[PDB]
Formats: sequence, structure tokens, C-alpha cells
Amino acid sequence: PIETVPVKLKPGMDGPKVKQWPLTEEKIKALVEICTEMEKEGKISKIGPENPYNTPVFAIKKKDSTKWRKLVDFRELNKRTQDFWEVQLGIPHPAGLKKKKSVTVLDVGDAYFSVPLDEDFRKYTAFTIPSINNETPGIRYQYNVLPQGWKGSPAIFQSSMTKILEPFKKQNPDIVIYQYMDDLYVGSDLEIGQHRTKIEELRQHLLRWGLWMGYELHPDKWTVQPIVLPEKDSWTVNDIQKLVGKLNWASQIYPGIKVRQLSKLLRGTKALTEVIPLTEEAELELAENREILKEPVHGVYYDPSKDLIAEIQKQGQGQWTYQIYQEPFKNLKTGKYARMRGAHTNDVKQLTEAVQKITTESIVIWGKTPKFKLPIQKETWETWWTEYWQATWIPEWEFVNTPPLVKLWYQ
Amino acid sequence: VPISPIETVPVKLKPGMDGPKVKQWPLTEEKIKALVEICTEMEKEGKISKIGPENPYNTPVFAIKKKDSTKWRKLVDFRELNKRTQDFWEVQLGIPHPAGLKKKKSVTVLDVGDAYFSVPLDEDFRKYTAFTIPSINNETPGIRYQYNVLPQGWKGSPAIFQSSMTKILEPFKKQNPDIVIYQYMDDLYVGSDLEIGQHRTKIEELRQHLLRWGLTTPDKKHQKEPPFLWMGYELHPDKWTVQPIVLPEKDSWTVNDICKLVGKLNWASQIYPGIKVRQLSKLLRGTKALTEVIPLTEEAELELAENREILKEPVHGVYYDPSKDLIAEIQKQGQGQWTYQIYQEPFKNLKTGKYARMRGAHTNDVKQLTEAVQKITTESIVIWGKTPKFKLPIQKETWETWWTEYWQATWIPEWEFVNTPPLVKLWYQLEKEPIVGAETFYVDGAANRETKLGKAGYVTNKGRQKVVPLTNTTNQKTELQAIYLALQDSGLEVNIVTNSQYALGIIQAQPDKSESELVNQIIEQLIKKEKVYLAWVPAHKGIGGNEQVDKLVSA
DNA sequence: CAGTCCCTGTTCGGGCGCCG
DNA sequence: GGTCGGCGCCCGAACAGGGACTG
Repeated sequence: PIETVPVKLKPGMDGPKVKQWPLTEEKIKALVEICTEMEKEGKISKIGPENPYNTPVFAIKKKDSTKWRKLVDFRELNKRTQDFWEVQLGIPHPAGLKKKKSVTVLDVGDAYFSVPLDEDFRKYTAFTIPSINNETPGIRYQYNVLPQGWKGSPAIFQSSMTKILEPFKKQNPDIVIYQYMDDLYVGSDLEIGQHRTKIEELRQHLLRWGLWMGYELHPDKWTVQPIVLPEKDSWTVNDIQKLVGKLNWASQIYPGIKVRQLSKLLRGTKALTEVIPLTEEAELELAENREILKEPVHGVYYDPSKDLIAEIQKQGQGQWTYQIYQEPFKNLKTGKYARMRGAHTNDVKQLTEAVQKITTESIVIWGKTPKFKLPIQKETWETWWTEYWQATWIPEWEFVNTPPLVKLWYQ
Repeated sequence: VPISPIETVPVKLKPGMDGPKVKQWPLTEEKIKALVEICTEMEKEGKISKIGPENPYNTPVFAIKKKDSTKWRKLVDFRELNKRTQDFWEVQLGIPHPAGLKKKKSVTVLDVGDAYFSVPLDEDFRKYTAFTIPSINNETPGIRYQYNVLPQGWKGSPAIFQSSMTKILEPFKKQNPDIVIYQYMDDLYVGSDLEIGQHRTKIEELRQHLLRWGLTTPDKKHQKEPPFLWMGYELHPDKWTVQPIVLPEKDSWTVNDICKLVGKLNWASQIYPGIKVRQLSKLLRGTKALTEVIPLTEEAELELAENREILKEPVHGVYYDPSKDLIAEIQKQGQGQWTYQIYQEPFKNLKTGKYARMRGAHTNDVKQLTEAVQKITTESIVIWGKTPKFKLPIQKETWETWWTEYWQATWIPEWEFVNTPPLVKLWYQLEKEPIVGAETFYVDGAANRETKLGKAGYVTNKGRQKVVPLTNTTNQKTELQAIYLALQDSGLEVNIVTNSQYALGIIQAQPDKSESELVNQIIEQLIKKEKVYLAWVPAHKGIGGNEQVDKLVSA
């Protein structure tokens, strides 16, 4: 009996028309069950080939979760509806969320099924369930309510959400709540005990309105990975050559870095393994550059109107470094990940885990998902990445192949 | 006009475009008889209706001969209508494969008669579907009909039938869950583990459930006895194989005959193991006219004779047993060629295949092996929905060395080493630290964008030096040339210092094959070495001998 | 400095095969 | 014959975008 919020695509674009990719047996059986149930609850209804739109679909299990979850790759739809959830019904970003001692995430996707969708917009929510060995043609459906994973759903439900949260925001005003996609981010400076308690207070506060999860973050314990120079007491020709190249490369970030003296130590055509004493003018250009790497970059600040961009480097031995920026060499955040799931045995599982951890950090700090520059072949990524995905959102990405040059981010 | 029992699919034109008014081709008198005979019969059965001058649309029509019959088929050249009709989302996501079929106690195959003509078309659209039948006289005005079913030749008919067909089968599939009905267009593979008595009953239950909606299941196309003919195969209770493949035996080959040959060879490669088309597809590069005759090369005739000898012996595939694991094994057939077999019990192949795509100017056997693994993994999840266990001719240590050090992310699913030569290995390893007691070469090379001339050479810590004049070159080709010179003139162990990012990148990817002859020569000198260490230093910074050799190769 | 060019990788247009 | 849709492969030609040098 609820009135629908009328939605329209951004001007001059057609809906998504993306083909569905092959799916495993354990995922198709999971989708058939959920779709038959959602159809029985009126959340979806079957359609036909007159609808020229389609969006890929697959299923996942969150971290330490037995139950499957239906996931839709609405990235192509969200790109074609961007004006709605940013201009008309946008959500503010609490800049204090990143400062809390603990932040917990809650899957609130079930609440969107309570609200019907605009009738003229249901044409674009179309998807297809494939069959093993193509036994049957594609079983197609479309959404009758607010879909999970669409960027217009948390905007329409925002007015309803704020009214659900007011009795809890008034009781607990020092707590910060932010909503992104199908997730709810709740941060408090409470001790870890009474923090998890207030979570269950809100979990029961949400169950009485028609809605469960539990993933803990600690953004105050987030460290950045600076650029470091080795502390050798005996330097060789090769050590000094690698040092200059890394210092030459870093000069694009910190303009105050100079390498003249060090270069002077590489005047002669010397053997690489030959020990070279550092001149008095060299030992000082080495110490000043170490201090410039301590200083922050000049003129680096976040622009809300620019897209976030992330770069990831494989350092081997379970090490992965990353940088987040909007303009080149103006890194907003850097870091390093180690000993993630699949270390020393599965690069793709590690890269998948890293993209998630990075994207989660991007949501807490700026409320945006970055576009990723992934150090992997296109065909290798599109084959294995769904097997290790454990999140309800999907960022954008592209594929690069930059050979290593001079290990700038890891010793 | 009566109403069809099947629900209709609403269809629109693309916004802002009107129906087609195109005239009619001139038709031979033998086809005019075949059309008026078919037009007046379809008009009797309620499939086409006359239209007056109120229908301003028109589209051409013709008729081709059916294969191995005297009946003619009616086709419509809807090329102008298909342009202005709405886009459809096709539901046929792929083609079923017999390797994905599970052994069923009883199997039945049937095919409905005139499938497109048992399914209606949207009422509004019928008006658009207008065409003119020319008479035997060019002066007669002609008979104008409009379709009422799915016109064979229209772009929406296949998408509409498959969705309409599935909607009719859902009630029978919902009541009979253990009945496996492979539904591809008009053909129904029906299998069950019920006793053969309860099976023929369900067969007639569906032949009547299909009959309630206007779908006829003729006993002529009914198939109760093995071997069944399904999707171009032969299904026996324990094994299957493709229906016989016929290659051309031309004495003078054209380009189209190679295309027809390459096509059937690729089709044969799904069960017939070891088919190579490398030397036969090399006949298709850089050629312009299909109608152009091409003589076979000595490497191509040999590849054809081997493929003919393989097609002589009979081969057969098995069915999928979900209880036993899935296995896939790969061989390096030839340079740039790979073959594989998928099975569960040894030598009992579920299906075979080949992979030969050359990705990039610089590659190695490890990359190509990784690309083939992914091509098999995708193809597997399509047919069976799982990833097979892999038997790969690469040492576990060889692979561990590769992916741990490579800068991209890369991975292979659960696999095991199989000692089947030729084994895939890395032909050389770049040292991680500079070699103690090895000569150190500072190389560089440059050229002129206009003269296409350049120098390339080196300077060493022992005083050795060389500069070589070069012609017809680029900045990239020179910096590679400088490294080739250092390798030629150095001992078994050598340290090399360059400033070219372009070169270092090609080499750290440890390639064993390349489209450039200069890279191939660099590879051959690297294999002859025991230890090699590359390093990069920024240019124009006055570094070591890299500024004393940047000045000798300047012009 | 923007503007080429040298290089490499991807995408897509066009042939056959197969199925209905 | 010169109809449609699905899927595969092979090729070249067009697109595209990043690195080094120069106008």
C-alpha cells in the first residue's frame, strides 16, 4: 500500500545490457531456491524476452556464514542512474566515523523488500539464472521491491530509515551511524564489551520494524605505509644504484628530494659488488631525504567531486602494498597488507581480500568506492574472483601490467 | 480468427520508427507455385490472413528447398523489419553437451512438428508483418497476407518460442521433479530413473500436456530405442559419439574450403583427441578472397593427413558421474598449440579440446599453460558446473618458482604434476642479487626519429667497450640491441645495467618465445648463461658507466 | 610544454563449423 | 539459398592508451 518513488535514468542512456556469466552448481541451486521463495513472497516475478535489459547475478557466503546470499552486479545500472542518489536524495558522510575506536557493519538488505519499486523502473532490474550445461534456457525474473545492491535503494529507504533510527540516535547521541548500500556502519568509542551490547540493542531495535550480521572494524588502528630507505653501514655500488632509482622515483611525490651527491658516487664504471664509502656530502643528502619522507606531502587533500583511484602492488611473501589517490602522486592514503587468507598459496584470494579491505576503508573514510587498477591479467581475474568474494558491494576496476621498476613501496 | 491456447508475447517497434514498406523481389515461376500452395494452406489453418490497402507495409518473401524432401519452406527477408523492431534478450545462453548428461535408466527423444507455427504472434504486430505474393503474371496485383504466428526469419521468433516453451513445461516439470527434460528449442531429451513401465506413462502424460497447447508430438519423430540422435550425436546407454563428420577431399583448395575444413576440424576436436589446425589456419592469414585458390604447404598437408588418420578410427565419449571426481589433463602439442582431455576414469574421455591462441608479442609456455587452464575451467563450469582437477606437465617446483616471483597475480586450481614430456619449464632465471666476481656491463642505445640511425654498446668495469652502428631502428630496438651485445661478449656470469624500462619489462617476464627476432636472440643468449643479473638506473643522472656509454651511443 | 610515434594490448567485424 | 537466434574458432583492422622524445 506504499507509494513508489518515481525514478528515471540519467538523460540519454539505455539500461544495462550485460550478459550473464557461467555459474557453478552450488550457486545455481542457491539462486533457484532464493528466487522461487522471493517470487512466492512477491518480491520478484518472472518476465520474458521482450525486456532487452539484463544484469549478471551470482551468490556468496559472507565471512563465517553458512547461508548463501543473492548478489546482483548492478554496477552497470548504478552508472546509469548516478544523478538520482547524489543530487536529489544523497546521504551525508560523517567525517567522525573514521575516528571511532570500533565500527560494526550490519547487513540491512532485507528491509528494502518491504518497499515497492517504481513500476516503470522494474524493467531495468532484469536478470537471468543460467542452467548447468544449458539444460534449459534462461529463467528470467525482475524485481518488484527495492533490490539489494542497487544504489537507489538506500536513497528511497533513507526517509524510512532515519525514522527507525531516531529513538536510538536520541538515546545514544555520541554514536555515529552511516548507511552505504545494503550495509549499516555503526561506530562508538565504547569499550569492546558495551559496544557489542549496544549493537544487539540496535539489532533488536531493527527486528521490531521488520528486518542481522556482525563484522568488527577498528579504524583508529589503521596505519599508513611510508616510503623508507635502508639503514646500511656498508654500501655497495648496486645498493647506491637501487637507492638513487628509488629516490629518483619518489622525487615525483616529494619535490624536495635531490640525488646529486649520490650520483657523484656513481661516477666510475665500477663493479656492482664493489663497496663504496659514502662521502661527507652524500651522508647528508641521505639524511635530509629521510627527513623529507617523514614530512607529509604538500597540497594533498580530498576532493568530493573527484573519483577515488586505488593501485595495488604484489610484493611477494604474502605482502601487498596499496595507494589511494584522486590526482597522480597526491596519495590520500597508503598501506600494506600481510598474511591474509590464501597467503603463499593463492594470489587471487589475496587480491580479492585486499580489494575488499581497501574498499571497506574507502567507505569509512570518504563514503566512496574507488576504481581499482588491478595487477592481474583480465582473464585470470574474471575466472576466479567470485569464489573469494564476501561482500554485498562491488567496486569498479581495470587491469594493468606495470613491471616492477624499483620497489618504491616495500623494502 | 480463433485464439491460440498459448499466451502471446507483447512486442513493440523501436520508438520513432515505422513498419517496413519494401517491395518484392522477382520470383521464378517454380517458387511462385510453392508459395501460393503454402500460402493458401496456411490461410486455411488460421496462420496467415488477407489484408487490404489499409495495410501500408510490405516486405519481400522467397522460398528455399527443404533438405531431403519435396516440401518447400517459407522464409521472409525481414532485414528491414528486424532493424526497427525492439531488441530482445536471448535466453539460449549456450548449447548443451552430451558430456554433461547423467546416465538415466530410460531415455526418450521427441521433436514437435512446425514449432514456430504452433506459437502465436502479438496481435498488434501482425499488422506490421505484411508482404505481397507475386502471381505468375507480372500484371496481377498479387495476394497480400499478414502473419499470425512466428515468422521464420524474424529476429524475435527464437527468443519468443524458447520462453513460451519453458512456460508450458514448468507445470509438468513442477509435478515431475525427478524427470530431466533437456529443452533446446524444439527438441526434448526426457530421462528418468523410473522403471521403464512408469516411464512411457510420463512420456504420454507430457505428449498430452504438450498437446493441450497446440504442440504436436508425432510418432514419426518419436525415439524409444537407443541409439538416440540428439543434438548431432549418437547416445547409447553407456557411450556417445558425434554423428559422422565429412571432410572435403578437394584436389585444388580455396580459402573457403579451408574455412569449411578448419570448422569441421574444430567440431571434431571435442572428442577426437590430437587434432591440430595450426598449419591449416596459417593458410588463412593475410588472404583477401574466399574464392582464391591456395596451394597446401608441406606442413599443412602433413597436418591434414594426420587429422584424416585420426578420423578413421572410432572414438566415443562417456557420461558424467557425479560420484567420481572430474579430471582434465593437458599436453604441449606444438609451439603455440595445446590439447586437453576431460575424464573421470582413465582413457574414458568425457570430451577433448585444444587451445592455441597467441596472446601478446612476448610469452612463454607457463603463461600459455595458465591461459589454457582458464579456458578449460570456464568450459567445465558451463557443462558440469565444477572445476576439474588438473594434470599439468609442469613441475610443482617449476610453477612455485614462477608465480611466487612474478609481479602479476596468477594461480592454478588444485592440480598435480604429470611426467609427460615435453615438460613446461622456465628456461632461465634472473639472479636476485648481483654476482660476485662477474663482469659488469653498462649498456645503452639511442637513435634518431628522422635518420632511423643509432648506436648501441657498453662499457665494463674491466675496460671492455663496444659501440655498433645501426640503421633502420627505433629507440626501443637500440636499447634491446645493447643488451644483446653485452650477453654475446660476456662470460657465463654477467651483471648488466641498463636504463630502458621497455627492455627490462620484456625480460623480467622470462619469455621463451617472441614475435621479434631480436628478442628471440636475447633469449638464446640468456639460456646459455649460468647467472645473469639485470638492474635499472635512471638515465641522464650521471650514473656509473651509464653516462659514459650514453655519450658514446648518442648519435 | 602538447604532440607525435613506437609499442603493445584489446575490441570488433566477418568467415566457417555446429544446433534448432 | 543469400531468413533468424545461440555457441565455438580464426583473422585483420580499428581502437586505445601508456612511455619516451621534441616542437
